[PDB]
Amino acid sequence: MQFKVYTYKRESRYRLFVDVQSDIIDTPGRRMVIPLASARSDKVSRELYPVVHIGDEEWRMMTTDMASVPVSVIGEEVADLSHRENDIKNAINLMFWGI
Amino acid sequence: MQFKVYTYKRESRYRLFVDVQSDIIDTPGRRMVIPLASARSDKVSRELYPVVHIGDEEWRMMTTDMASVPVSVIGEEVADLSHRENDIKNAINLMFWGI
Ligand SMILES: [Cl-]
Ligand SMILES: [Cl-]
Ligand SMILES: [Cl-]
Ligand SMILES: [Cl-]
Repeated sequence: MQFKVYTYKRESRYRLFVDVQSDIIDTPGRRMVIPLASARSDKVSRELYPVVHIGDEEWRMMTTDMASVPVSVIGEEVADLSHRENDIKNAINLMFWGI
Repeated sequence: MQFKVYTYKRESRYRLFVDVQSDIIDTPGRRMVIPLASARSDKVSRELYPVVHIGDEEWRMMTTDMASVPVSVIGEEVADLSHRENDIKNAINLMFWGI
């Protein structure tokens, strides 16, 4: 579901992803997601890589590592980032349409 | 480069991808791309999966298989789809923001 955060059931580069696909766009067995990296370089653009807060820690939304995942790898839902829809939307639009 | 079509140097599900990343968005060593599938089911949405023409054949832009690729896998440039920027933009925006 769009803006919900999930763990990977199978080991990936990162440990969390946010679903960014529209809830009325149907891809049977898959969803478009952006991985979240532990925020641990400060000067990297916050416009393209928003900082979000999950499990009492900072994470960078790795916008340029966007990829589809099969539902078979989608594990527990850990959080909802719908309150950050404005920065998520700004980041996604910047990556394709910037300047 | 945005809207340019390339072959994969290493075997992938598909054989072509279109660069969809802005030319002023810098991801050292990588680019955001959408694979092209040989068009060979007709009733699949042309709004979400545009039909394009390369090497005298029809291809579907596999919008929901969007992923980053390392420059190391980017082979020969085979075509330019900049003339289809309107349908490509419509498809990408539909996948995130549809309804
Ligand atoms: Cl991490
Ligand atoms: Cl947050
Ligand atoms: Cl194919
Ligand atoms: Cl075309």
